[PDB]
Amino acid sequence: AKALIVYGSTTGNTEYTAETIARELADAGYEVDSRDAASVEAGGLFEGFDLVLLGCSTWGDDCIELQDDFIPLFDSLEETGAQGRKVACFGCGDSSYEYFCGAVDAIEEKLKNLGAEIVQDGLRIDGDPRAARDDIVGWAHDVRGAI
Ligand SMILES: Cc1cc2nc3c(=O)[nH]c(=O)nc-3n(C[C@H](O)[C@H](O)[C@H](O)COP(=O)(O)O)c2cc1C
Repeated sequence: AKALIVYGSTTGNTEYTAETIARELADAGYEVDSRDAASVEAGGLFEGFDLVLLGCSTWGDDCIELQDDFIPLFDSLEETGAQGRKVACFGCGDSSYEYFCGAVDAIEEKLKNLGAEIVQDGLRIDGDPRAARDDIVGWAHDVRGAI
């Protein structure tokens, strides 16, 4: 089984979360392809993958905005091949702001409208992800056993 993980991370929290996810999947037998949103092209990006995990941090504060590297991919999500694709989302945020991990809802909602199958509720991490390594591994385990 092939799984693709694309993450948008500026201070490295969502990136750390992605690597933690990759390990879990990799150990469970998956062939994981983890890429930084900054280095990918939307066009047919999900082609050939059995599972796609999208991670992205939230910004803007006074409004909901996605991590800059992920925006291009988001704006072109209709060209990724999400139709019937088994996907799940995650991201890091800070409850101190008004819209906690809003980036995760935005991606989930658009993936849903594009015909993707969200196999698990998004992983929403508050603060340092390392302090939540247990929730991350479990979430990865959960999505993995629900495809
Ligand atoms: C200007 C600014 C705005 C932010 N807005 C939000 C927000 O709306 N919602 C949220 O959950 N976190 C918000 N955060 C917190 C970040 O999402 C948090 O620092 C996160 O760990 C960043 O992840 P990064 O390393 O993965 O990409 C904001 C941080 C800054 C500096």
